[PDB]
Amino acid sequence: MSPFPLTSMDKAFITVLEMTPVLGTEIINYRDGMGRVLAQDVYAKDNLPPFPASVKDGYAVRAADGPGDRFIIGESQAGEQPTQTVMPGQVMRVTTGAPIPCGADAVVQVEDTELIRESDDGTEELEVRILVQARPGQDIRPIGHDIKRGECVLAKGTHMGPSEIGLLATVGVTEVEVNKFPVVAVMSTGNELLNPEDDLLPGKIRDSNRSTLLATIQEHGYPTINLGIVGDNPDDLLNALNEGISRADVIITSGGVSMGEKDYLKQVLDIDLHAQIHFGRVFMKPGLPTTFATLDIDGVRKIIFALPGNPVSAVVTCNLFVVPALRKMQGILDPRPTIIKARLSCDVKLDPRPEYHRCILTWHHQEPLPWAQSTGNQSRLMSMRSANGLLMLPPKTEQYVELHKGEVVDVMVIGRL
Amino acid sequence: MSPFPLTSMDKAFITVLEMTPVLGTEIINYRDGMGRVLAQDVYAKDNLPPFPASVKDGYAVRAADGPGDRFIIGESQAGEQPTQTVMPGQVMRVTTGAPIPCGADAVVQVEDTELIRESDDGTEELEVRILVQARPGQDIRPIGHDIKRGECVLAKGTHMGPSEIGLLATVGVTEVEVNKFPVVAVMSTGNELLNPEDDLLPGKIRDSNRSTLLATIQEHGYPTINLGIVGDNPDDLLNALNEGISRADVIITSGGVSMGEKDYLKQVLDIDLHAQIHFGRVFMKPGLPTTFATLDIDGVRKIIFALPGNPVSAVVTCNLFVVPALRKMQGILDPRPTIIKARLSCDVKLDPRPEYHRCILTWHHQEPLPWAQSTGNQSRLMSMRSANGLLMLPPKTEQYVELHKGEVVDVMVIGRL
Repeated sequence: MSPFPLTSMDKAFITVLEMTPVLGTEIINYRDGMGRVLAQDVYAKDNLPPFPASVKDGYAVRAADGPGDRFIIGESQAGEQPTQTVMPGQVMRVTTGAPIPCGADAVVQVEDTELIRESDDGTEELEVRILVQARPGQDIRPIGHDIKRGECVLAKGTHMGPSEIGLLATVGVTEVEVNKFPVVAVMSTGNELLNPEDDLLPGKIRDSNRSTLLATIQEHGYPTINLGIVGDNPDDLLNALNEGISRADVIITSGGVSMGEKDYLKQVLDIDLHAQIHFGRVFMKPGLPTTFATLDIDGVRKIIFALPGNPVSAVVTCNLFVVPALRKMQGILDPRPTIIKARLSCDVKLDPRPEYHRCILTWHHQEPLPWAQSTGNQSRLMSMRSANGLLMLPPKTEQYVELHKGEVVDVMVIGRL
Repeated sequence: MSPFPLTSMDKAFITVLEMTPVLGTEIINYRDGMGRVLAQDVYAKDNLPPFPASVKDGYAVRAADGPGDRFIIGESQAGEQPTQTVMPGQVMRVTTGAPIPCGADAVVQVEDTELIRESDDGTEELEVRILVQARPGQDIRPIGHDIKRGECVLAKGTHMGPSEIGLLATVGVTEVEVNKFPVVAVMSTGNELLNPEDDLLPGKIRDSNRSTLLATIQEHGYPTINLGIVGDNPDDLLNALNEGISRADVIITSGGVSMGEKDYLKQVLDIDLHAQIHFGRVFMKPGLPTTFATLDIDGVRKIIFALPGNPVSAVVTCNLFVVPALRKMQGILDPRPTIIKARLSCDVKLDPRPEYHRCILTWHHQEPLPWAQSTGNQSRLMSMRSANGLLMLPPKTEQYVELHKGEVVDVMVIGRL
């Protein structure tokens, strides 16, 4: 209760995912579907193609006519239903995607033909030599070849990207049920903090955590609310938390959670807000004082992350705990982060705690594993790259105390790549 | 000119990057910086910390006093400049981040002390035993330890993520010069096309390419304009292109670029728009009829991608050619896509052309390389995942005609992971 027990990193992570709710559903326009999870199955109400369609530029023929010289009776062009029937000894010009006319049963691509006659002005083809024996149905997509009416084309639980949006467009299902996205409120606490826009005053520094955290959350596509800087005292913290609860599904605070003139926050969460603190310390480096609470009001579960004030600790813990919770809330069935294998670019000393650090992942020519280079430790160009990984290093053992350059380690992906 | 020469995939890609311009600059608020590239160096105008700051909860001491019993004359708390001077035999309580008072030269963490006396109500500490010999300056961050006034903290060319936004906040540089993002207009052409919202009519299908392409571009954070469906005829195409040129930096069309009742588009680009077509066919699968043009109007270079109408071809070529061009336009110095190594989940037949296909990348327990599974080829859960990779398979040779399950191949990353 104070000091809260040290919670293992594995227990803390499982606890967050177990206790975090899945948000309810809403209907959206399909164009707004990026990153959403479907909460319904989606069915085709038409065939694709809905008419027999040519695969090629060429001619719709009767296969039974075989090769030979044919009169061209017209053309079938994309977008128009032909009105003519192809009779023996005749063909119709077709383009890719055009409907196959009545009377024809195959398409012969233009490369397997030679033109015999055209109009005097050259605009219309009149007679063509078909050089091959068409196979029945060749170069035609029959009705429903790609999608059948009544086919389920997307399952509930699908996490949508551009191709899924395109598939919704294809089948004309322009309104879909999806899980809501979490609204995430972020505040900072500490009497030393000024806004980024402020000149410094004695004893003060600028608040960076709000900005870093909001940007991290925005990067993942979730709506955010900036609740500003809150004074480190019980009344102001309670008011800010109540605003967060009212306005958002998730409240993130940073600061006020180490031991000292600080645990107003853990105290306010418990005694004033009546929230359930599930852990208040985690055996990790950085991130020791990380706190996770839930609050149930009238059948709704709010989640509260009280992150360390240290700016590095705040951003590491946001990636380890907050992002997976948000993924679960927005309906992603397996909300775990992507963890990949990479080679260390430098030796690193291990701690009794599992340790985490921002890094850059780079592939080197034809080498199969990427290299991971911890940020902050210098070339010019590499010192400029934005972090796309979080090194996840194991606790030291009486055996292994140090990992060396080249050795394969776990890296959580936190940026593109 | 028609048929345009087959351009190699390598030549086509280099051509796009060589001919694509870098957009000009603008000043933005730092909160809007995600994914932007800085067009200025950024300097600190203050020190961090700007005062000597305690690293620990404990006491500010005189090291020369050594261990022993000390009167506590007050407390230094985060955010307030202390007014008292610590004299021999005295200490001041400090919290993490608090300023070190005059007269003290070290901090002793609370764990290396024992309290002797406190006020009758327990609220104020009065006397403490210092159990250790402090080293001079111990557990103090001196002025400028982390950032010095006048230090360049971010270089021009930096592609910003959340930590860079936080660093801007730290140093109070809330307005920054960055490259503009490209505005990308997308249209579809073809007489067979209906809008997603439409019921089918004879001879028609719904347009999916606009949706897929717009979503792909939006995923990368660039503003878009939907120019709708354009009839496959010279006048309407010219008008739509002119609108695109007026409204956007990049125009993407799909359809009207194969050979037949189609190359109104390549013809309109050349004769009516007076654009320079750099290639009109690419030796690739899919994507043969992919066309890239530039148009210089009054010192401004517009870029035009005329992508194939086939919906699969359109999305593959968007990822190979369009996204890297957009990355260059928004100022990214090395706009190449991230290509990783992965193991094939299935045998695949090679083509005389290099071939590309959407896939899913998955890591398997402790195996170092991810597995790549081509989409569309079926488990239930895997058939549901959204594509995060594009398989990049080599042309066949008289030697190698087939690649087998397990073999290591190139995959372009196109989704998170």
